[PDB]
Amino acid sequence: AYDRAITVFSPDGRLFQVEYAREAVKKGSTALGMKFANGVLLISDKKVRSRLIEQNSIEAIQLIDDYVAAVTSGLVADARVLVDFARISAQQEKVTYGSLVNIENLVKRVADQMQQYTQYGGVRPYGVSLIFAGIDQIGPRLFDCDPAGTINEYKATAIGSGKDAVVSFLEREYKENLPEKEAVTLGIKALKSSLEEGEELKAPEIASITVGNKYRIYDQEEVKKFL
Amino acid sequence: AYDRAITVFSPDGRLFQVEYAREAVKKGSTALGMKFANGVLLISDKKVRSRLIEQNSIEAIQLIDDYVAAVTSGLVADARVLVDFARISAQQEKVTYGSLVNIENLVKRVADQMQQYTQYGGVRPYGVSLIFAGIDQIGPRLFDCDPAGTINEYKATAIGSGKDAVVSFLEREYKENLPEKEAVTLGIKALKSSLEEGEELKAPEIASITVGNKYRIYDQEEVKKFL
Amino acid sequence: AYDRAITVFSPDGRLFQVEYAREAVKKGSTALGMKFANGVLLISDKKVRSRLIEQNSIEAIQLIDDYVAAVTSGLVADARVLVDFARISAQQEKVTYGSLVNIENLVKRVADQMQQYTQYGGVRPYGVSLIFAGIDQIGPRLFDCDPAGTINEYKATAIGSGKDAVVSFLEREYKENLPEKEAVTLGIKALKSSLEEGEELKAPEIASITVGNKYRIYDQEEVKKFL
Amino acid sequence: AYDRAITVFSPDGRLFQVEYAREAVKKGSTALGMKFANGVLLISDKKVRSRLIEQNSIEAIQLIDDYVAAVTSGLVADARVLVDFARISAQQEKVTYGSLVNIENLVKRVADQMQQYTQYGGVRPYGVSLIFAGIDQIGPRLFDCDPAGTINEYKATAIGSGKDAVVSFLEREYKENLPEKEAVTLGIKALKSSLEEGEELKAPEIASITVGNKYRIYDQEEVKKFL
Amino acid sequence: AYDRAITVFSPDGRLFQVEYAREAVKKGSTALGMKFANGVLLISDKKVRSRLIEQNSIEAIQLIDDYVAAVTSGLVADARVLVDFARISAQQEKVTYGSLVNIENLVKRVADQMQQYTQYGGVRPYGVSLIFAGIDQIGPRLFDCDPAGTINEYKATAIGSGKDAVVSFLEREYKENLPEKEAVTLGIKALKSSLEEGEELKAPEIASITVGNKYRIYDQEEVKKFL
Amino acid sequence: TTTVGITLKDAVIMATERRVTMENFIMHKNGKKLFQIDTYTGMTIAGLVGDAQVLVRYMKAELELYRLQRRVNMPIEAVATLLSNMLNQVKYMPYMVQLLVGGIDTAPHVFSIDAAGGSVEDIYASTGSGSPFVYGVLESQYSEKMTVDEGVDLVIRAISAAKQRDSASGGMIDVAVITRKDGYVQLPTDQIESRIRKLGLIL
Amino acid sequence: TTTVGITLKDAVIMATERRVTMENFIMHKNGKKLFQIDTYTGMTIAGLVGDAQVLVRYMKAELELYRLQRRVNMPIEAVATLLSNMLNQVKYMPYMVQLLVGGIDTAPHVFSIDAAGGSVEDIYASTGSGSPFVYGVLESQYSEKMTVDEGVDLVIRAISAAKQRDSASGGMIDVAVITRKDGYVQLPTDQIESRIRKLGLIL
Amino acid sequence: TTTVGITLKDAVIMATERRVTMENFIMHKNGKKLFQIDTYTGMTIAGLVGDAQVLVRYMKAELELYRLQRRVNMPIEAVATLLSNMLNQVKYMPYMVQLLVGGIDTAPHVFSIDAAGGSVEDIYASTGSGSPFVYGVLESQYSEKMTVDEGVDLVIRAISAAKQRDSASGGMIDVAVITRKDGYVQLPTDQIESRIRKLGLIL
Amino acid sequence: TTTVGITLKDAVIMATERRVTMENFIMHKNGKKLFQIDTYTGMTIAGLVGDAQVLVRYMKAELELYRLQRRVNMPIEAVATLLSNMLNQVKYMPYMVQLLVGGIDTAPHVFSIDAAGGSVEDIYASTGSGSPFVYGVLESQYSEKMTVDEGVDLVIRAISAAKQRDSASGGMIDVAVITRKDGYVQLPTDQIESRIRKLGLIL
Repeated sequence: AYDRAITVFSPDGRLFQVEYAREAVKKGSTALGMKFANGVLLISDKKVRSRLIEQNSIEAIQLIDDYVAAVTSGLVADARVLVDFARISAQQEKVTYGSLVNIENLVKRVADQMQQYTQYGGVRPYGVSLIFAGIDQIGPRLFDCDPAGTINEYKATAIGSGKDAVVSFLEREYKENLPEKEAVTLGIKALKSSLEEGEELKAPEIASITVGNKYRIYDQEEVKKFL
Repeated sequence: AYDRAITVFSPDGRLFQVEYAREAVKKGSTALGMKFANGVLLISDKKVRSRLIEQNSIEAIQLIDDYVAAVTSGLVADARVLVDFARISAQQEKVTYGSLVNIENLVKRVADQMQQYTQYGGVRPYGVSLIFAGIDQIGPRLFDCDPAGTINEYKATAIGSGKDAVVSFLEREYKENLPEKEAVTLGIKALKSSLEEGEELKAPEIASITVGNKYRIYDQEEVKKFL
Repeated sequence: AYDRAITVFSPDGRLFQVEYAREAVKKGSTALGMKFANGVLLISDKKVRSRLIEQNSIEAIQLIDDYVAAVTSGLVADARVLVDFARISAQQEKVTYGSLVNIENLVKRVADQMQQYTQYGGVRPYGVSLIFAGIDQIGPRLFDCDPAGTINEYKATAIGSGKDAVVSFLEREYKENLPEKEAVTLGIKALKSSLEEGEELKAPEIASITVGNKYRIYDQEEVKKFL
Repeated sequence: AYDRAITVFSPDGRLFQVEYAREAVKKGSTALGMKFANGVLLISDKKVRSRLIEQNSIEAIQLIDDYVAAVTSGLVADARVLVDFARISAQQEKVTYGSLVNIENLVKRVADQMQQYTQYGGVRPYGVSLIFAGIDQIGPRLFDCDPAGTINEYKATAIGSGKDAVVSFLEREYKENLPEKEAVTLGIKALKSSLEEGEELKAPEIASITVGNKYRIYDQEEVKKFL
Repeated sequence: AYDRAITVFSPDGRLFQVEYAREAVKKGSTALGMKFANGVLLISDKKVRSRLIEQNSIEAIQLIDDYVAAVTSGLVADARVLVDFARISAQQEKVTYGSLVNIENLVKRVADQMQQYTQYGGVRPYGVSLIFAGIDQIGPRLFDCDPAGTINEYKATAIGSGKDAVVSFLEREYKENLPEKEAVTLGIKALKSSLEEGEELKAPEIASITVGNKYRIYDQEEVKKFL
Repeated sequence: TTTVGITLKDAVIMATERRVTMENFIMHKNGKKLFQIDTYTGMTIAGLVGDAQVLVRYMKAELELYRLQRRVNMPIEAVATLLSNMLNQVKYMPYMVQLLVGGIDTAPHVFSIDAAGGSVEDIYASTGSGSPFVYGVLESQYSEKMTVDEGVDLVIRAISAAKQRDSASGGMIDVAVITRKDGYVQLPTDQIESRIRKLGLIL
Repeated sequence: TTTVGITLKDAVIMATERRVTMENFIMHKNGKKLFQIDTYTGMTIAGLVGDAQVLVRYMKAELELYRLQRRVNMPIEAVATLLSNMLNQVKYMPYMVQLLVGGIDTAPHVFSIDAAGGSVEDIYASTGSGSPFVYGVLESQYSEKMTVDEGVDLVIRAISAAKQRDSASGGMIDVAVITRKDGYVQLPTDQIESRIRKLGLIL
Repeated sequence: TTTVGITLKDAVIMATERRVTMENFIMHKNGKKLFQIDTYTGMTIAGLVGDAQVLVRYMKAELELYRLQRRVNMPIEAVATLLSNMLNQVKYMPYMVQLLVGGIDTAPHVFSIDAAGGSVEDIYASTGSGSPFVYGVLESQYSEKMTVDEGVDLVIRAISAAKQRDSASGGMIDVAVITRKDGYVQLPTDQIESRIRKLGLIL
Repeated sequence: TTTVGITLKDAVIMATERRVTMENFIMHKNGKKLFQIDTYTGMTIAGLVGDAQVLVRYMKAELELYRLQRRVNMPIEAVATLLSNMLNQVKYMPYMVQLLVGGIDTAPHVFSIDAAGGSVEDIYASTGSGSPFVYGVLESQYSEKMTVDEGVDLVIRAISAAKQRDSASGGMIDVAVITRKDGYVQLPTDQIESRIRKLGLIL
């Protein structure tokens, strides 16, 4: 019962504002990602409905490093601010230690940043959720982020309006070691089954990395072959 | 339901104050802009109804640089303050890097400024919306800004009281590559169809740039030819 | 509906406190001003009703520079504080650049000062309205100021209890280029038509400038000739 | 009665928010620990229900030093932040004094950190509970931590959803001096009797230390022998 | 009537929060102390009910100096924080003046610390009560501390759940000059008469000083002789 | 280094050499010391290179921000006042530089500013290492009844004598004439070589 | 130490020696002074080792953050401006270093920056202790009509003469050519030894 | 004082003397200058004693915090970078110290860091007062085809020559070999005396 | 001044002279330089008087606060580490002092700390103006097989030789032996005079 105004504990032990942020990120764009045999992908549904939108220039898969990328869901402004914080934090670790040795450190600092605005009054939490993907010295990693700052590591996960439908399809049909082509095919089938309730998908945006090389974001033509 | 007083999350995941700022910018002056073949224009309806107003000296199309301009809509005071912030930020990038290489960086810093007062308590959001236009190294760009700090890139967009009517006309009748004369004609037809509900338009104010040269704001005589 | 306590946005997109400040400045003293052929005047109704008031020593037309003057209306304490801020800001520009080249810069800084206390919580807005008059390098300028910090440039404007009645007379009977004598006569007729509802006017206070010389405030004897 | 909003005293002398944090840590994962003949163990139930979770990489038994470990229960984000505070505090004592001579000092500093946000307004309490285990110069110690910052020293304790059921089993069946194998067997029987209400346990995660050597966390294979 | 939320004056002249802290310290552990012929003692009831609690390692009689000790009652976390403040304040006086010449100065600084959080808003009072005991240059002193910061000097006093019953027994049966053995016997009879309502006492913890030597806390065996 | 600035009837001419050193050791045979600071005024450089370039960047920024906030160019007295206030806000961590700003707003001006921020009007001024030579020839040959061509020929003769008799200066001369009618224009180097070969100062 | 940077037609070549000292006492026979700063530009080092490495780390960080925020490489004038502003924000606790950055964006550039933050364009530049020798041979033999192979042979002859006539320089030369087509590429040391044995400068 | 660090095939060997002075006046015949900094790398000391010990404490703390937050050991380039950033954040209140860190992560390394924070790779390095002697003997006798026993014999001969020909060094040598297989191990002093009596360097 | 500290089998002995000057001009014939810092360890003083007394006050405070917060005595390595960190947090407004702390926790130790905060173990150490004399006699006569009486006789002979051959030291010697069994005990001056008259060092 107690306050739905600002983040305090309830009689049932629930942070109401952090809840309300979770339903805010449920209202967003769906996006997902999964590991494959020697890397990880990220695919986002594209929020294009006007023809006046500069289709390719709006990117929801954004790069944090040449060796960490991120796709987001939720409030788009909080998304952009948080992604820029992640960018400069990765640059700080490049300055200090010489390289980005753990991507888990990078998601943990951003998650602490979200925990603070979960913790203090005078401010609302970040109503945004992100998944991080990339290789480090350990190997391919796939994370998730939560309006409380909760992180979890996945082999495959989703976010957005089609959280649950996609996660059900992934829960059934995911195979751990998978070549990249069949991986992006499985990911598109996941994105289809959920987002084909408006009876359309579109061309989605999708990026990938393999261990040992840099980032590759597809172009408009390549994704329609797998579509 | 929860607070319509100050920016917190609701049970439906909605920032009420940022909503109320969006209906504040719906109460403003209509203005629009569009790209043409080698540049971009900005046209504003003029809020002249008294004859005592110094017609030409009130400018809603304001310059941020010799290579970025802005027309605004919403609360006029918040408009002026935010436009001055954009001016000094462009000057900061001129000091630091030597030139204004990306206009998207310039809209993003201003949008972060609006996101902060969307984020914190003790203060209301900026009840103002702007569109930015100009060429950079990439080329002609046309942006939009939102009381949350949301940015979107357009080939053509609107703002103000005639948001929706203008955007419907643009959604039907826009052609991508267009000579400047037919471009400003199409823009005036857009501004007409909406603002001709008070059965008058007036002379509007309108500026343009082509790639490779500086800014040109029309005079009073030139716009009446296209009127 | 929402808060009439402190400045937040409403369901109808309205800053209630800045409204309430506008009705506070409607409760004040009437005053007006207009440009003439080579300058501008300012006339204030005098709030003298006791004979114990030191008639001439209470001045509502106050000087900001030798080349910018101001008459105010609203809460008189907020008036005095804001006018002193304008004085020291003009002095800052004299120290920095060498001269007061634009009077519009001077009204804009004061208007930003009012916008801040429109913007933040923990404080009410300035319940005061002012008009600024003077020549600069551009020439004669006449401004207005609003509890939100809105500025508008006029050839002739009013403020105070007789806002609307005076502005109606000015809307009908103003001529743009006008010798100084007929200008102050037209201004007094304006002040008459409104303030002659208590069936008295009094001697008003009135100042003028022509381009190329300094300030001249009338004395008690000169104004009664035009009365 | 008084405030269930923020931490103040009630008419019955009760800090309501610190209560509400205690029911928040009752909603968490169960975990426990006990001393044995020459050391101490920590076992956590694993919150694995999806097959997509990277089973071994999610660790709730986390190391603070090579000679202090911690398993947590409650809000997982506040858990991670507080555990990192404990890590850097142990490092501070390593810098200042040369070694971690008392583990009780380490739990007391963390408990003071929790007492502060129990004490002040403008912040909610840490809704998290932890138990600390390790040897120091004194010997094996096993602590507990409470959302108020209350610490207690145990020979065996629990935390989480199965607080009370586990503590009842420990209250009956604990023997003080116990070889490590029978100790981890008794601990698993405790974890069983409570968590076997969903009629499953799983493989739990479990670590141990003996006096005179460093830390050992089991692997996946070893725990199933004792399962 | 007025605020039971935060410390302000009521219409009956009562600080409600400081009241509510006094009923919070009424809910605590009972403890007492008394002067004898050439020193002073402190006895605490022990809050042991589980066999898993490390009986002797939980000390409620804590040392502030080698020549000032303290036993506490109330919220145990606020107790620990306040006792540590008293420790470092005694160390400050050792640094500055060379010795702890007055124990009354030491209780007064701690009482001022409690008065501040009685005085200011944004924070609750310290819900804890303590008694201080030791010799200084003046001789044996026995103090008390109150959630308001009130101090009083006693020859014998109590604190906790058995405040009133113990103080009634002390009010009847105290003798001023008393050898140490009969003193601790009288103190145990006091602790008995109150705490023997759960029809058990236990072994209590008890310390003593005589003028001219340092501190002595009993062991487990010695107290059972006087039990 | 050397600079020169000459006010005549309805125009003002500034020119510098281009040789930057940056050691004893002349290091860069083609630098840049003349800077257009606004559409009707410019600035020269005669001090420490880094500090001077930072000052040029800051003044470009402030004048462009000025012109956009007020929609009019700044007066030359105002820009000299601003530069003097900037240099005199910090003089105990000073900029080792000699500046010279010229331009036209309603009348041509050229102002000299030292390292301590002393602004002063003059009709012809110069700074730099080889500056006394061009003050000598300007004192000897200067008239205020000159045309633009006579003025720029005088400037080229001046900087030619400075290159002949100074170690630090040298390199190819560049010149920019600023007038009210045509605005800021920098002369192409082919015209400069043509004037040098006309005056007979080449070797 | 010594550095060299040469702009030719559609490529720019930079090379250094590798000998770090760090006392009188040459201490490290194989250091690293040439650094790829971005996919189309690089940076050399001719000053104090620690300060120089911190500057290299910071510029790598800022250019990578730049390229990711804007998705385009930085212009060479922009990176020189940024480096100059960084060096001139602190000059009374200065960095004792001489920097030289070169690269290509739409045209090849190589810029020299002193310790005070003076950036200046040039077509060939050098820094370090043995720098006047390579300025001598570049002034004597340099032409802008060269090919890439002729240019890198000129560079190897230059640094060879510097190693022959300077105490501080020495060690094995490394060279990296940066062009628009193939991007940043560092030549393998076997090719460098092949060019040395071809030119006949080995002993 | 003197230090030594030698990289060979799959191991890296470091050793120091133990004589601390702390006046002219040799004061402590048995100090400690070699420090295990992590389970696969160590650090030596060749400067001011107090500053050096504070640096050792801080680096132990930061590497242990690192290993616990990330559950992997730090790369040697990363620890040298961190040490260089720490030393170069304060150089006008500097640490008068010469550091040398060596270790193995996937390949053995040994890095030298001066007081100004210049990190540089090398295959064998040394610091301290008697350092040129051990550089002489390492230059004369060192081969990268050695075994661990041949390497540690070379190290003992080196530090023996340094004790013979330097005033500041002396005392009993201690040596620790760090390899990937067996981890950090410090040789017992009985084995060291056995190797000294085998090589015939005792008097 | 002079100090001495000797570790033997199961005890550690410290002693100083008592003469404080505080000018050239010996001023106080009976000072106090030996301080019990805790129930099982003590501290000596060999520097500037005021700074040394403030350090003694602070260390008494911190160790008593330690013993009360943790209910155990501090290790000697820990107190030396704390003292070193305190002295090295401020070294550019430094304490002109030489400290020497000894004690026993599970084994006897005596540690020397300079003004810069260099802590180092040793089995016998000394500081002060007349310190080389007692290092000479301790090097000549010291054995680790001594008893407590033989040790304290060695200490008295040492400080006697220092008083005989040094200007700054002098006055009546005081000695305190600290062992694990009996705790900190300072010898009475009558016993000290008895040992002096026994050894035959009185005049």
